[PDB]
Amino acid sequence: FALPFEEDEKNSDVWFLDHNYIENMNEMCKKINAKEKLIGWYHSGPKLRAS
Amino acid sequence: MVLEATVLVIDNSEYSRNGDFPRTRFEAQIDSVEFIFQAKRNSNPENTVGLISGAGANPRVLSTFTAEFGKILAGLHDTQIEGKLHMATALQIAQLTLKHRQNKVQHQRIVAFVCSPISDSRDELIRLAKTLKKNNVAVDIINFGEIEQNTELLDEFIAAVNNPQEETSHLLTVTPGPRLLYENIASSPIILEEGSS
Amino acid sequence: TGRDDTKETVYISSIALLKMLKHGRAGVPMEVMGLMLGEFVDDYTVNVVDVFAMPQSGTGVSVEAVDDVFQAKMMDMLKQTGRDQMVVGWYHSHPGFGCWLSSVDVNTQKSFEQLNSRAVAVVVDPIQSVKGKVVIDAFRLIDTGALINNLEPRQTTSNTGLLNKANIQALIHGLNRHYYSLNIDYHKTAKETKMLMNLHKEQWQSGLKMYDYEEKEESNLAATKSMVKIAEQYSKRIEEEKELTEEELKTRYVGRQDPKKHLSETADETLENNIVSVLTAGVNSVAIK
Amino acid sequence: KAQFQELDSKKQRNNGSKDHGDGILLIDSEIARTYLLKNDLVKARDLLDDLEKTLDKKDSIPLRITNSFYSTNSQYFKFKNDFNSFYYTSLLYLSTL
Repeated sequence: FALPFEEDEKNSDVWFLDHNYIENMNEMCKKINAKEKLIGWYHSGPKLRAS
Repeated sequence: MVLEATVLVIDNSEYSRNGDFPRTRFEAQIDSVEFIFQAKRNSNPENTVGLISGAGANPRVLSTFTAEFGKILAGLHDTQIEGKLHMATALQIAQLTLKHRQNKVQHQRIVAFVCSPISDSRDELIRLAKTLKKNNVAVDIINFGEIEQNTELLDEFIAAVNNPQEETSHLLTVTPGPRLLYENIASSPIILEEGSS
Repeated sequence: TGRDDTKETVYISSIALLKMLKHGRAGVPMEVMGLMLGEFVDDYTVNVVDVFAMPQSGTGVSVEAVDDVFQAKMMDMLKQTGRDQMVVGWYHSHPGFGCWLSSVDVNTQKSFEQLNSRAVAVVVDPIQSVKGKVVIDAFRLIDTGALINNLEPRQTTSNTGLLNKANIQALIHGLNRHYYSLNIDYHKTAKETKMLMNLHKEQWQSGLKMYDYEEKEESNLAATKSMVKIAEQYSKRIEEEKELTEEELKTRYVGRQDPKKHLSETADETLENNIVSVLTAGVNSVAIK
Repeated sequence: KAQFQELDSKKQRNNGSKDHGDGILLIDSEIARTYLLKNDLVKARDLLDDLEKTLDKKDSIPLRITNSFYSTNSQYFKFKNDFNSFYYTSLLYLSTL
């Protein structure tokens, strides 16, 4: 499922992540199907970074 | 007050543990973060506050905007007590947080406790100045750390951000004596303040 | 009237078809459900963008299984990411029935008509589809008052329509009562299609690997020796073929248990394999070195 | 060593929530190094085993902490006269110095 994500690359120490969104969503999905856990996050490319 | 979205910034520098406020400044801050959250809600209950750290050696988003103090409390207790305040990163991070919200008809505020003098570049400070003026974000800084041996680089920029506007941006300076930190913030205007319009 | 009225052609995008099936297949034999996000344009063109499922607080397809908080909370989340759009129906599953709404599910559809004027109820068959293609049909329920005074034919004209008879008679009664059914079409982006066609990424490496050559020699021996044993039968078979009629031959002398079929196929298999084996190995020595 | 085992009860609530095994690890190294300057190879020997496992239990040890652990190892090996063992400890000591 999508998260909002804003990347500022002027400083790679400046980032946006919606924290609260994640916890909320994790709990709802478990009631459809319990086999869903947080196993990671996708990055949309279009290449790898050091970041 | 009005319906307001605020990012509270907590400094976890190694001057955030000075003995100036009892018992230790770090224990003083636990009481102030709680106190401030509450003051804002009791004013008008349509207020929300998010939590990010500006220090730990890394900035971290703990909490997005919430009307529960239980999350803000939970983000606070997970901290690492040494850091260094990166003034620049906190302003940017705070600004992006303010673009996404559950209500997008709210005032845009950043309140930051500053417990150390800044080590930031001068050029960097000038860029954020006009970034705050583009997006119509007003900021009150509670300073009790950057007056201990430092002079305010920040003054000019905070002034500049003020326009006639229901929000007024202000530099708030606190005598760093013993009377406890929530008390000096209370006796400073921060919900006793008036507009610039 | 407010409109001439005709039943929607549903252009169900790739992600929504694929998602309803994942959720509903997992949910066998329970009723499963959730809401449809889309946009309504034209006199019949509903594009369904995504689906999202509604956490079971009931048995599924209940109004105990539709929670007000949940509905509220999901919407509030979708705004941050821009996926907020208006509800164009709701899906459910019968995996014990074809596409045909049951009495309880009509009652669920009667409540949705209050919510949305053009809401569909889409029956997804997770296992019970009777064609190579997925059988899904969308229904809309309009009142008995228009249908009885004979306004049902007008509504069904100026479109190709869809007729199904999967539960025969039962369907017809239901179909009639509800409204109608209309062709369901699929929206494909050519980005979406290309991702789906590629399924491997170490396919390039693999085509220039091979196994140990000990088991290759073994398959070649097994193949030749096995074909001797059905070659013995094969001689006996053509002693016969003395009985008039193709069918009589198969029944009487068991012409179906064919030696002919099993030789051709086993020769084919070992044969095709040895073409590739030589091809791979001979490429490997000269290319690499 | 004894004080640090009491302290952590108190200390937790003050920091916010933090570790406190940091001081303890360094103390056990100093006990082993005192033993070695007095020539007890064995007492230091059971202290290395127990100390190594606790490094691995964490995802990471700090550079300060791990220098002291590698400090004890260097001392022990040159007494045994294994050149091979002494070599590995020194190259790491420069990295994490």
